[PDB]
Amino acid sequence: QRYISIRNTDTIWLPGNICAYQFRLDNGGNDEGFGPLTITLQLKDKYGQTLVTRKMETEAFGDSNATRTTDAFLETECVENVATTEIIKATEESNGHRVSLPLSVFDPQDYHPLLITVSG
Amino acid sequence: QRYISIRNTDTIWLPGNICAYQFRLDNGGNDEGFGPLTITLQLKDKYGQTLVTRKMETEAFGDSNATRTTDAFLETECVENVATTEIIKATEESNGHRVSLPLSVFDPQDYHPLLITV
Ligand SMILES: [Cl-]
Ligand code: NA
Repeated sequence: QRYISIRNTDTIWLPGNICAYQFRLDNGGNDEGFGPLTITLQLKDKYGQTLVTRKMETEAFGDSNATRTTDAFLETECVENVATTEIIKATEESNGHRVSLPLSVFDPQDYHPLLITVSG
Repeated sequence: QRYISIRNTDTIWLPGNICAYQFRLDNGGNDEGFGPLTITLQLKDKYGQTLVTRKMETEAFGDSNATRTTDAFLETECVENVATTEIIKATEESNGHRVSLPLSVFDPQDYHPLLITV
């Protein structure tokens, strides 16, 4: 139906040994938007073993052009060698109502990208 | 000055063992665009050692609201152990001249992201 590209854009080290993984969600400029989302992710090590399962909440976005993206944060104890995350469930707050969101909507970054630096 | 965010968005395996590294460039929504760019990249292993040095060319962009971003591809013999790339030079085709582009303009993705599956 609708489109959400999703990728991890940063990792923030917080007090209390918490790591906050920042995800940017983007509707690609299709300005058919989304209500508040609830996303459940399995955090996995490099071997593919499940570490923890956590939920992530997003604001409503995408019904306009300068609201095409929104940022969400996933919190867990930073003591985990997290390498990948798998979206296993998603919920949309629309109409003040609980509605299930099809996982096919997501366009995840399922590839290790080249890191880019700039010379001095 | 001007702004270009840049990140690697996919790797495409081609016949003849060629790899196409896809880059997304974004001028952040400014009304000042860029002529065709020629970008020189050091492809490096994970240890930071330079493997090969290659050039990447882009279309002109940032000059209309539907060209705020552009996608470029770097084709090379799909070279084993590339982990990172470093921008060491950039040249802009502007007004009949090849002009040097200050590297400070670039806002690179200098971060290893979590992989996401569904
Ligand atoms: Cl044209
Ligand atoms: Na440690």
